[PDB]
Amino acid sequence: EMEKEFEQIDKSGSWAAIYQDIRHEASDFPCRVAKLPKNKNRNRYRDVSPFDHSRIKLHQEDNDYINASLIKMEEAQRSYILTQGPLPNTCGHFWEMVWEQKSRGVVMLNRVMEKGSLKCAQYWPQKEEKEMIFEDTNLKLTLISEDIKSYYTVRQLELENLTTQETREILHFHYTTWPDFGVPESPASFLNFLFKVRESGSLSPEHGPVVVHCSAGIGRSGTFCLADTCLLLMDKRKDPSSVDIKKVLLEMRKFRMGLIQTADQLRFSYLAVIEGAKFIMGDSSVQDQWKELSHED
Ligand SMILES: O=C(CCc1cccc(NS(=O)(=O)O)c1)NCc1cccc(NS(=O)(=O)O)c1
Ligand SMILES: [Cl-]
Ligand SMILES: [Cl-]
Ligand SMILES: [Cl-]
Ligand SMILES: [Cl-]
Ligand SMILES: [Mg+2]
Repeated sequence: EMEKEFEQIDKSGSWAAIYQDIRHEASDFPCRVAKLPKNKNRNRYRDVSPFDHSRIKLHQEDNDYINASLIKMEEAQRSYILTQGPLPNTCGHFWEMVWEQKSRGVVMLNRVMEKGSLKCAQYWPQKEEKEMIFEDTNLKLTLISEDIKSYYTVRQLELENLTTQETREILHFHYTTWPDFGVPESPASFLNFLFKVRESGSLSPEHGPVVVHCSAGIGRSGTFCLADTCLLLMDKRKDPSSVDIKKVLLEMRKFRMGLIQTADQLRFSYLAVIEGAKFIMGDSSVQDQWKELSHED
């Protein structure tokens, strides 16, 4: 049971060894397509590839490759698309994938610049009046509005398929203060944000899978999806004790490599799940408290 386990791990100081066990148990499947010569410039990181079996295929034509994985959580009945931050030559692909997969929401857990380097292209317009056209994929993207909070921004985007002129609203949930290889500032600030995504309807099974990305699409993104799926599983069962967190992370790792990149990101996942369980089990008021504690204003 997760809170008993948390305490024994903390008491014994053994997060490093627990996280290592995950690494040695994790699935290893091939990534032959990601490693083809023609795709080298579609990958941000040499050592971070989608498995072939779970990769998202673009419905082009010339080259169907994007560095993106469908994490299909069968028992939880929720799917997510995890991807790297788009590169200067893959921003059209990224929006093509959102359109073809019918996603309603994009969760971004990194900043464009982190520690002096460019970890993600500027793939969305910053000003209403300066829309983006992806000529390769025939898509147009316009900023509709934004709601800037102290550590995250929500944007309403309109994505238009220029071939059909159909338009869709995409909500962009941008967490701007989660350091790379780090953890959010508190369970509260993390959960206040996750529940904003949830409240938007972006995670509805009536939409395609939510797109989640950081820079590589594995550390911060795996921590976010792990916490959400564990909360979903105890919610479906109304039974916090039924959730095995490390088993859940190993199931997710069948779909994309490297999910959760440090032992402290694992520890933080336990914290966010233990805390979020209070809301799932019917203490509605904790949501207001997370909002206060997060200092979003
Ligand atoms: O090469 C890296 C860093 C990848 C990377 C590079 C840059 C940023 C981020 N962070 S993210 O944006 O939070 O994902 C992550 N890590 C080693 C690595 C890669 C792919 C898989 C594993 N497997 S693991 O079992 O050791 O976790 C380990
Ligand atoms: Cl940014
Ligand atoms: Cl910087
Ligand atoms: Cl970039
Ligand atoms: Cl950072
Ligand atoms: Mg203006």
